[PDB]
Amino acid sequence: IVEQCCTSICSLYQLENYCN
Amino acid sequence: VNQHLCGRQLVDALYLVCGERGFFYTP
Repeated sequence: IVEQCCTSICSLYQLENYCN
Repeated sequence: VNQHLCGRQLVDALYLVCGERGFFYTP
């Protein structure tokens, strides 16, 4: 997360791919 | 520095995007 959503700007689907 | 604020924003966003499902946070 801190490598793909911290450098770039993650969308809502990319953040949902981190949902437990 | 940047990573702490970015992770705070990240956690606050995951809470919303996941809802009652929950999320995992691994820096």
